[PDB]
Amino acid sequence: SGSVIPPENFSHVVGEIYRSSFPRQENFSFLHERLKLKSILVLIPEEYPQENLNFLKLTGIKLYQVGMSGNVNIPSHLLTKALEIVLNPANQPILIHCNRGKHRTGCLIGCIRKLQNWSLTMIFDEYRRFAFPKARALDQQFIEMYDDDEIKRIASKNNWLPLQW
Repeated sequence: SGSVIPPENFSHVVGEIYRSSFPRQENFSFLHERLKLKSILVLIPEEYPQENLNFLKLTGIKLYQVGMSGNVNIPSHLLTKALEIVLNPANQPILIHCNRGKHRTGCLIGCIRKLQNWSLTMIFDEYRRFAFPKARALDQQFIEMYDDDEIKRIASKNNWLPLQW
């Protein structure tokens, strides 16, 4: 029958953190009835579409928004702000998405893997699997350069680490 339809490029990340492309109406029942989301973090600065907003009104799912340029640069302070949102267990289950779930989403998640102390080899390889065919050197460069001292200091204080599978 194939009535369940996750958004393109959807996947679990860790714990109750998810990633995907921009959800469409036919994805709503999966996000709500199966993932049972509490929040969504959108990574593009544009206005959330009305149909998606209506979905949020109907379900009670809260929207967070950290608008990263869709040019390019992703400043460190936007990554830290996004991490504080998604790592807060009070915001989960949470879905992270941008337009296609490849670049801006991939950059943020790579920073999550860095907090999990993954090797850069496997972080970039996971990024490229989701980003194919448009893997960007810059997204990986941002991951490699991101100074995670602050968010780790914030995270340890709350006892969010280690992230739980």
